[PDB]
Amino acid sequence: LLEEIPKWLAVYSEADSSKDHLLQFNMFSLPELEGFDSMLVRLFKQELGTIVGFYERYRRALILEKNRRA
Amino acid sequence: GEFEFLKFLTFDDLNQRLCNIDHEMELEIEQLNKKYNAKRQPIVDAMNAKRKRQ
Ligand code: NI
Repeated sequence: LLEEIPKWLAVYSEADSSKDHLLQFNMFSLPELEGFDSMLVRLFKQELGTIVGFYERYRRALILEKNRRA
Repeated sequence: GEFEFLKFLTFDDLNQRLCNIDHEMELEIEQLNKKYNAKRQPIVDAMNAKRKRQ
């Protein structure tokens, strides 16, 4: 499948650190673990683009509203 | 639409929000950076162990 990110990985990144330790990452091959790592990084960028996109609109919404009053 | 509530703000309130917007983003991004770094550590530690084991 194309650019697949396993659902469990997404859940993992959104959860807290409490049950981190019980991850048997040893069971995976080095390539799969490099896979997981790079997927987290994509997840970061997604969430980052969302954050940064919101603040685009928000800023633009504000300035539009100011001009309106003037 | 998404920001309809801004129509209820005073003119100063709008400026005040425009004042705070950058810093507000920088905090958000920092919390994000911290979040993912701590999520990667387990994986990165494992790879290091694989590399040392083999
Ligand atoms: Ni495929």
